[PDB]
Amino acid sequence: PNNLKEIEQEIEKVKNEKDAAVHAQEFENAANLRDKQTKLEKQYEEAKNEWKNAQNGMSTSLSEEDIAE
Amino acid sequence: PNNLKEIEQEIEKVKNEKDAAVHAQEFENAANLRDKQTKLEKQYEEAKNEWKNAQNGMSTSLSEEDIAE
Repeated sequence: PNNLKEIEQEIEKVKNEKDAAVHAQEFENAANLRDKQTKLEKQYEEAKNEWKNAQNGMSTSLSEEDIAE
Repeated sequence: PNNLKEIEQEIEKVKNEKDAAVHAQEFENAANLRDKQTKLEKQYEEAKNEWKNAQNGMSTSLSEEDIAE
């Protein structure tokens, strides 16, 4: 429910920018992009873990409204 | 005459080190390698430009010793 797509897009754009800057002979700006990508990946992993942990707390039982729908 | 090779051999090591560092996810050390490569290329170009002037200035007279040899 719109939790991980936004983080995935931020990783994708940073990866594309780093790939574009590699061929441009821009080594000074690549370290910041690499650090930002690593931080984004760590945050994405933490968000995925905390999202999948919260689902096990409750049970997705079936009520009479779902069958009627 | 130990003037062109001594500088040409210094380019391959720097290029290989930069290529290895790029694939090693180490973008912090690449700036120094790029700067050193640029400085070495400038020095090599200046040496190559100044080396041919002496050869062009002199005349390659064909002596009779070469025919005998």
